[PDB]
Amino acid sequence: LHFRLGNLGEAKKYFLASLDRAKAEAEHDEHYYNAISVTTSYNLARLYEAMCEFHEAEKLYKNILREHPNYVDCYLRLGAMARDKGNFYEASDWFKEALQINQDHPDAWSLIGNLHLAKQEWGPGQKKFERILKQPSTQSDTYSMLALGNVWLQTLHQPTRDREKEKRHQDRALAIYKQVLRNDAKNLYAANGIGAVLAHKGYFREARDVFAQVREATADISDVWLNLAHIYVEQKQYISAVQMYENCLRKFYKHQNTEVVLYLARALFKCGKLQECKQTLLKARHVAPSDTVLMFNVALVLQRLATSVLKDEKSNLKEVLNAVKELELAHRYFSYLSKVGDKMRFDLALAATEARQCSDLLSQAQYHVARARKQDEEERELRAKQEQEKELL
Amino acid sequence: LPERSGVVCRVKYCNSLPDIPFDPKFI
Amino acid sequence: AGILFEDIFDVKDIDPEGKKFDRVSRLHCESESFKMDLILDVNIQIYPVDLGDKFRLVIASTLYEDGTLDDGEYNPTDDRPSRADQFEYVMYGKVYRIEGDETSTEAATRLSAYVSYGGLLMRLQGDANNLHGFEVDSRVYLLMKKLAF
Amino acid sequence: MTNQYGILFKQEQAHDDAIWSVAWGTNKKENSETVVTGSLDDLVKVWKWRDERLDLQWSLEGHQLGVVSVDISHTLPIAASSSLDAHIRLWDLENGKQIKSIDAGPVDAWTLAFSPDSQYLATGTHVGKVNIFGVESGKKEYSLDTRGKFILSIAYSPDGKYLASGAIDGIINIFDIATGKLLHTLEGHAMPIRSLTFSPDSQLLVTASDDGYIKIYDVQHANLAGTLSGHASWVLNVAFCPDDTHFVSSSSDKSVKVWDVGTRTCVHTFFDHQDQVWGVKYNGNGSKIVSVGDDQEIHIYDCPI
Amino acid sequence: RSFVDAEVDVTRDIVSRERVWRTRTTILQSTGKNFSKNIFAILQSVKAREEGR
Repeated sequence: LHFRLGNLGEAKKYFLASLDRAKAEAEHDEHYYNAISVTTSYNLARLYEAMCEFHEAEKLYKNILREHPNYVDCYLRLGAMARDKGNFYEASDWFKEALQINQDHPDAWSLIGNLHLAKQEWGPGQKKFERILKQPSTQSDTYSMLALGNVWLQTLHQPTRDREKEKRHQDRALAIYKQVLRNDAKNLYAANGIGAVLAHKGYFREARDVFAQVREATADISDVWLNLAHIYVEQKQYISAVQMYENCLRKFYKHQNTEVVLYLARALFKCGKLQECKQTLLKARHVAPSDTVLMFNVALVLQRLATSVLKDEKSNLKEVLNAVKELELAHRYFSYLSKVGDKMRFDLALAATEARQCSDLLSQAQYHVARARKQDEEERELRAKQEQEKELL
Repeated sequence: LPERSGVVCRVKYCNSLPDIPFDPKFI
Repeated sequence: AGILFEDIFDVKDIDPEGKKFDRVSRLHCESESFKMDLILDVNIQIYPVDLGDKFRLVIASTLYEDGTLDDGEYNPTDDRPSRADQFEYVMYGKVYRIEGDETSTEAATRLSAYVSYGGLLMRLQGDANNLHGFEVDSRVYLLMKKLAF
Repeated sequence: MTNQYGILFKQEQAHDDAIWSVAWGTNKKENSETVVTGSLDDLVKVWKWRDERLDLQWSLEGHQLGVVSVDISHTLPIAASSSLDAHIRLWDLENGKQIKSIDAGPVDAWTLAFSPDSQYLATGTHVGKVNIFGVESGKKEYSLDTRGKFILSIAYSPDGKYLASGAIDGIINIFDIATGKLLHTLEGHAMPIRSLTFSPDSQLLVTASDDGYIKIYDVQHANLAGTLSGHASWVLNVAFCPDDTHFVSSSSDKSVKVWDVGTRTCVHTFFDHQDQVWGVKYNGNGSKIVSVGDDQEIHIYDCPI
Repeated sequence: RSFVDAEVDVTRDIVSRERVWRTRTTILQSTGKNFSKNIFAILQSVKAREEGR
């Protein structure tokens, strides 16, 4: 219960005290207190996972498997820890053993499914969810129905130039979300799924209202915040979107999530926070420099800031010198991306198109270095006049 | 005229599955 | 529109300094997304609320869904669709003070909008970006609803 | 000297934005200790460590896309800095003046580290190479190629024989500095390796990754020495203590963790920082740790001997 | 495994005493709000558009 309350210290103390006392009470019914010790060991292992004492988490799961090896939850947590290590291979190895122990276990299929979905293996991922609904023990699993809906929706995020493939998937996803919401009126994901397909269908007006109505029940679904923030960007209420992305980053991510940071950068660009847009993308490049889409966005912000500095002759020398080198760096980055860019993440014509605009503005930028020097001298005359006039008094 | 270039971000309307609830077990 | 502000707030304290009035009590509330601070005095007799209560607060300039900017008169005869119809509690009043961290050297980062609901005080203390629809000495509606969870 | 871990010095609002790196060096000419900091606001600030406190002496302007990493020479009165523009700038600690600016290219400067003799300056690159720049020469003298992905982290062994680099593909590379040959390529982490540090005795290599796990590898035999667990987020920086028994780690979770090498357990975790701690470094004798983060503040912790 | 399979009943014993309220089905359910009536009212509008009415 303390774990459920987030009282990791108390949970640790109480589970440890429970195990130490359990050795004393096991004297009455060793089998029963051994079962209790399994529950206490699992609860403590799950806490150590949350507390990052992974050697003790690993050892406790292994202890349960040493004493009670059919406890599927140990295999799944060992795999989930591998997933947290980012080791989809090791994670799948542990989840596969869980399926080899109980082929109809829905979380084992789902965990491997998460590995397939993260890897864009929509077909193989789909296999995991389809296998669950046909079995009587899981024939009513809304999670799997919604998972098929999510598979179709995830395919909707990838660009197929023939809209019918996407639209065929749209109707597949929507039929699932419509029925699931009919069967379970508290279903958060069916409602959001309807909103998601309406949004893909372009019905942002209703989709926003739906995402808002889903948000009224819970503050812990980031996608609802993200969908609302995206529509706020599309509806040009950029301040609200920026505020959602900033607080979303502070609440849900223990690190700067580049997806949210990019959504924030897109809003900040339009929000006029060009300084923060620049800083946010520089932070993003500092976090994921091999991601060429973020690198492009950095070059784009440098280009857009320089465009403003270069248009108005009131801009000073430090601003112009920064704009020249920053714009040279941006052109250099687009030129670099044209040679080292990751072709699978962005449209190749985009980098070549922006590179030209940067080179053009850099050519015009050299004049401003000479222009800026006079503006500094212009005030000195008034100051000299002020000095002699002060001597007059 | 080339349609105005926005920040490069692939639009995703998501419905992400929640983490599987392996909460500590009551006795 | 006419929605000058909107966020979800939760009651963190009832008249901590003690109850001076019987049908009214202080609410020291805070928001979830924009991290807004709010002091609001409510008629606790007609609309009793308890500590830790969550409510959706939407400071709007008007009660009409079209945002057509009403005139501040009470009229029991009103045929127009109104936001209050789908809202639980609504107060109305003038802004009597706005306060931020302004200095002789630079403008404020934060804005504090003081509003008097015909005697019932409120203070929505926030940032200089959300309190944009806000203008001192202007009619506004609170349009709030407790979240039934 | 405190017999327990605690904050010893605190500089609030040091930069206009996140401070990405901090370094502690000992100036052998004066036998005086110096702390240098780099931030996204393009400024390199020099703080001098005196009577267990930092005096702000110099604010060094010159960068244009934020300062990614800074280090201080243990032999010369010179501090070094790198920026996202991949340019390296060298700074005069005696006068507070810029010594040199090196235009390496859009991707030839990232994390920065001085050699133990501090005559050379190593930096990571996007093309999977580690460039070594001469402090006096100011030119790219030689380049070490891991042939992997982006090198996010680099660190010199205090014995000056090995230079370690951690790449975004999780592979750890160990190079022979004198020959520039790749000595060891380790599986490292399954996630990007944002930081690594060698032990003063140069027998162990510490690596930090987004997985929140810290790994220990033997520098001579490249065998897995141990696994450490405890950070709740990405481990942003790691530095070994000159007393050979402890090392420090920093993370995006806003905490800094100090580890005992023998028991392989964390002795203390610091929460004085309000945001991500991008950098942590020990002083020249290991009795103190300096830390900087997204909160724009520079902190120094005292450590038990 | 002949020696391990004999304890599946023991694991069932543990699981029979163990209780968790948040599952893959209940994790998808709201704390108290029912969405059907509003979203079906929205679908009343959307269904007409999908049928081209």
